[PDB]
Amino acid sequence: EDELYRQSLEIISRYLREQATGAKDTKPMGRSGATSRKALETLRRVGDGVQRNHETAFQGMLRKLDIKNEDDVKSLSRVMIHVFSDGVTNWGRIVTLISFGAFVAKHLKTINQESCIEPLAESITDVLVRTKRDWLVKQRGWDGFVEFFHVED
Amino acid sequence: EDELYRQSLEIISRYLREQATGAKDTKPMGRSGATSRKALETLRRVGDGVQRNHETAFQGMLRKLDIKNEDDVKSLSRVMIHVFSDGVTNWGRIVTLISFGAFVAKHLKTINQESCIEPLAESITDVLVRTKRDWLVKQRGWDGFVEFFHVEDLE
Amino acid sequence: EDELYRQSLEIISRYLREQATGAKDTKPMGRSGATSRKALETLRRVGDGVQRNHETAFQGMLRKLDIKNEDDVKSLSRVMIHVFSDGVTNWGRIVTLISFGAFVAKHLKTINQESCIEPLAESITDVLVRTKRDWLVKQRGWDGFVEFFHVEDL
Amino acid sequence: EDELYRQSLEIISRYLREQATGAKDTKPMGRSGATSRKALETLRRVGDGVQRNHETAFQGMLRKLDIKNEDDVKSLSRVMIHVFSDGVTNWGRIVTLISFGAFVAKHLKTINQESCIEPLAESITDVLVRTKRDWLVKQRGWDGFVEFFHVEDL
Amino acid sequence: EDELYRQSLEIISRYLREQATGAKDTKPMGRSGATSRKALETLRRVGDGVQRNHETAFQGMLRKLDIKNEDDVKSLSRVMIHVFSDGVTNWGRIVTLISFGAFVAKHLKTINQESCIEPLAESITDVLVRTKRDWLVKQRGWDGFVEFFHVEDLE
Amino acid sequence: EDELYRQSLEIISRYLREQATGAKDTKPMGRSGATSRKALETLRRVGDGVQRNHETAFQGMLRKLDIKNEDDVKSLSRVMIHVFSDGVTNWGRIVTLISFGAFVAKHLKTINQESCIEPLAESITDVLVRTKRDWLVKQRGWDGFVEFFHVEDLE
Amino acid sequence: PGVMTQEVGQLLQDMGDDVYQQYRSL
Amino acid sequence: PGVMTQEVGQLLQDMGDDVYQQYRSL
Amino acid sequence: PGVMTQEVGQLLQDMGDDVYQQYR
Amino acid sequence: PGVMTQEVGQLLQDMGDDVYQQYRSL
Amino acid sequence: PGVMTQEVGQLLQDMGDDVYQQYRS
Amino acid sequence: PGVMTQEVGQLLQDMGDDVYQQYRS
Repeated sequence: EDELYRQSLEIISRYLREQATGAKDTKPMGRSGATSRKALETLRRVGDGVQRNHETAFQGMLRKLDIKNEDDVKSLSRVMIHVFSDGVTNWGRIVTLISFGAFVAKHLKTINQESCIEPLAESITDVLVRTKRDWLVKQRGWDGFVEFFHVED
Repeated sequence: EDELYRQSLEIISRYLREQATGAKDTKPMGRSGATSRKALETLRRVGDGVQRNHETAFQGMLRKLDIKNEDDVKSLSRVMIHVFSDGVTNWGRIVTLISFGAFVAKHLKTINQESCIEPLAESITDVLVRTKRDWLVKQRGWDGFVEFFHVEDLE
Repeated sequence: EDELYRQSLEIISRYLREQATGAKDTKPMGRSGATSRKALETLRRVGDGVQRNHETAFQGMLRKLDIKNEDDVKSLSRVMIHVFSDGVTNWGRIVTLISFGAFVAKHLKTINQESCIEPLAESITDVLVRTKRDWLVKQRGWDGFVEFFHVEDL
Repeated sequence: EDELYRQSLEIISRYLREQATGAKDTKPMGRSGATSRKALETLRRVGDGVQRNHETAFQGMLRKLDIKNEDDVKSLSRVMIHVFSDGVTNWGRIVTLISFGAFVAKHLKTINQESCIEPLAESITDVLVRTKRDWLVKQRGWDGFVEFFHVEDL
Repeated sequence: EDELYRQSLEIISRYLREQATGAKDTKPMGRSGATSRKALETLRRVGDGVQRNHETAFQGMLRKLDIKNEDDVKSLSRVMIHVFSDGVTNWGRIVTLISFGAFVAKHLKTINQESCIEPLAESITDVLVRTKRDWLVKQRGWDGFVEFFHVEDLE
Repeated sequence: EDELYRQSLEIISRYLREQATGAKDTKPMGRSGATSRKALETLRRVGDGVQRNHETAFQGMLRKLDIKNEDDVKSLSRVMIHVFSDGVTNWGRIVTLISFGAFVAKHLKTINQESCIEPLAESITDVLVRTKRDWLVKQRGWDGFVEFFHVEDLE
Repeated sequence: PGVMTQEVGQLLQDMGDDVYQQYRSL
Repeated sequence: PGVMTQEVGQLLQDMGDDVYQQYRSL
Repeated sequence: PGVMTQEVGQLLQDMGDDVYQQYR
Repeated sequence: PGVMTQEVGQLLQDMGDDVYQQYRSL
Repeated sequence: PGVMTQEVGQLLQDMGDDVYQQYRS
Repeated sequence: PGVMTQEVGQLLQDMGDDVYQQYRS
């Protein structure tokens, strides 16, 4: 098994799920729960921020992508890969990736395609862990995620 | 008027009473109900582990405290303060305090002083709430208690 | 035979019997009559005092031991051994053990198990003699017990 | 506010604390993290290395100072001043001082004077900022500290 | 065969065990009763003084040694040997070792490990006699100890 | 044999040891040393005074030497020989070599290397006896030492 | 457990020692 | 002292921290 | 398991030396 | 009647320069 | 190792001779 | 003297709690 994959999927799926349904399913998490929950709180804060910032734009961007069913999920994967196609990796792009993903999740609920929400979270989790694992470990995984977006109080 | 104090008192007093009677009382629960019951379950499992681990040491420690009647409960309040006097606070120290509090509860039943059980749980709740309100809220109360001692895995 | 053991049995059995019964016996001893009688009177004085002092505690302590019949009398043997489980031995520890024995005897009568009183006194006598006989002979037996608990004239 | 002070204290206080308590802590930092965490990690690497390299000498040096309580903390302040007395300043001298502080913190734990640890961290944070603030901000503060002791292979 | 060892173990055990008890045992000594009794009285006076003075320090020092039971006794022996590493032997170091031992003895009662008190007194006696016997004979044994700590009476 | 190496080592070692620890130790010197006790008194009187006068300089000079373990004792031997390299021998140079040796002894205790102090006194005694034995005898040994530094007082 | 002999045993130890303190010659 | 709050408290501290190390997310 | 042997040892040494001279 | 702190300071002064010279620098 | 020896030795000489002159008379 | 009701009460108390065990859940 892969511990980093399990944690990331848990965090991303829960966020996309709660962004879609509009609830909050804070049940017993994984083994590294403290990190996961802090990361999810950070994701709630920054993610919503990015969304309210670019919601108008996201609407047209997703519209242009024309996502109708699970076959169209591989189209999001191409978009995700293309984001990092300049060799550059940082937390800004990563949180934006997940933020757009949450926007797609709501759309999937709107067009009655909630079955595609888990494959969507999987695809997002994949491109991060399958292709950017080295950077993630260097940046201390999700610990570094929370640290980067910590402000302020 | 203080839900945190009420909830904390319930969990701890439930633990101390049932540890003394020996009878795992299953009459749940109260307001929050869910979290409170999950806290009592976690307290049982983890606490009994600590009590079994340090049963030998706990016996001598309580012996030196010389707790006979109601007035001696005040002596335990002083101990609980010394547990945090180094400024360090964590769930490990808090739960061990409750585990030892439960050990005293077993003892109070032995010397036929069951009437001192409730003031014992109250004194524990006092120190924790009076002196660690901020830490408890920052750690999200008894939800951060169940979150910390959570064990799962294997599939 | 064991002269020290036999006198110890008689004294402790007498005390535990009359404590349970409620009335002192008080039939004359009993081989070495003088000392044995003085020990019992002394035991009545100090022993009742210990019971009156620690009665609340004794009730709970005995309750936890769950004594219902003669089979449980043997369980009290492990307790009596523990009272000395540190080498320490004095007349106070001995008279307290006997005082707790009298308290157990009353409980036995209360639950209609008077047939366990006599084996209890034997078990008490056993532990005292078996493990600390060398101590007992050194403190001059029951003459020393009487001497230690003698309170000045006036 | 002295922004360099809250950061410096936080780093030095955290190091001394985990060195004394024996087990390193993990809590997130204050302002944003990143640098302060990098400084603490660096301080662990270099500092523990310094201690292991000069543990024997530290034992006697500290013994001579005779630190028993919070009153003796002031004596340490004069030791810290003497380190930079010749007008010379470098990252090696700074980390060695903080390393000695961690060694002192362990001693304060050993003699049940843990309440002196935080005052000790303050006194160390004091010396650096008070007399060497210009030098500190000129070397980019703790970013420079991390840069100096950077050694990475890959 | 070693009268010095027997008398030493006797005096040290008597002091430690009674410091653990919280009350003094005055019963007669084995061989030379007068000397040993006088040594026990002197050790009580000086030893209780040393403990009251360095109580706070002793608490942390023993805490770091992490004595839990009999298997940790040899850790104390290593400390005792280290007390004489710089070559200097005197009564101050000796009575402080004994005083710290009595402090360890009280702690042993606190954690319900009173059985380790005899091996504690033994190792303390062992270090003194195995490594510093020549010194002890030269200082006239426990006669010198009493003499050393004898205090002026103001006539 | 070599009665002169003995006593010399004794006087120098006594001085270096006592300057390190802080106070004095076993007073009865062995020779029998009335002279040995005189010399130790003279050495501690004159030596301390010299140490106070050049404490500033000794610090830098010793720091320059950089002594940190037993292998560095050899570097001190080289310095001592260089003091007599001009052919001139007197009590002023000899007593100053022992004062500086005492200053080193304190330093070795500061860096927790007290075990080097005895090999240090050994090297100091070595140089003086190996290279200056005839002069010592001709100047009547430690009796010529005390006689030189004896101040008339009077009155 | 299920017979705390050490517990009641230790309690009797303290009580007995107090009794010794009460009657001993001062 | 005659009231042993400090020793028991300090003992409880170390036992608590051991528990802390036991269940803390490794 | 105590790695404190030298540390506690030297602490007792200094304390013992202070008891010395208090009674010397 | 006072501990010389220049000595301890001078030692730390020397040790610090060695740590500086050590291949963290140069 | 030993890189000094000298300087230190000569310093000790003069101090010694000063002490020599101090107690000479 | 006196009728120790406290003793009989605690006796009934334990028997009662055992009857609970025999018949509960």
